[PDB]
Amino acid sequence: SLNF
Amino acid sequence: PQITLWKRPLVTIRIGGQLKEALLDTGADDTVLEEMNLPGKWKPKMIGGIGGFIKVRQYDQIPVEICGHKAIGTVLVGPTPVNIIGRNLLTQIGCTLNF
Amino acid sequence: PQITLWKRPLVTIRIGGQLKEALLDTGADDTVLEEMNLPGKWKPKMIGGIGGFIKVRQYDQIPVEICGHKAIGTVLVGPTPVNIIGRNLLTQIGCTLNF
Repeated sequence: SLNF
Repeated sequence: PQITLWKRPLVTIRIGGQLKEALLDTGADDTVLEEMNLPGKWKPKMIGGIGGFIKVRQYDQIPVEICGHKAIGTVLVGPTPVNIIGRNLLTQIGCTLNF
Repeated sequence: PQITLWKRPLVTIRIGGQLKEALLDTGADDTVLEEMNLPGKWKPKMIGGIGGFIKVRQYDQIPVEICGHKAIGTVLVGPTPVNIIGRNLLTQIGCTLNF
């Protein structure tokens, strides 16, 4: 759940 | 449509009857929107970004219209600097990266 | 190529003679690479997004090959979990978003  | 990356890929989305501008972001797993009131029961969730982890409200099965293409999926609401449409909704509208 | 977004769009890049896996990120303005000890003059920068800000070193005119496509531009090096290929290099390899 990584949001770059 | 075909969108070039000379400017940030910002798009108008319609969510909860509201129009908003959001970033088409292939680097995001999820769609995370600025704090807004949305209908539904939401669960807290924690997500990470470049600066660390934040807590968000997770709303499921939300309808979102992105440039006229309909998506129904999870929307996270919390303290993001910008509304981002992530890969969970970009796949529903058939978006691909090409070069 | 055409990359679908069911999974994170990870691609091979070569920078400073090293091969690395990097995320094609249309949300990122600038490229930010994991800590690496590059030659060159650098300048201190802070970049932010979800979770806050991280301090990075800005190097300019760094050549990068992304899927055998050559590009050259600013690279930020800092404590990111993922190498991120941002718009400053994606525009140079002619990368586009389509739906």
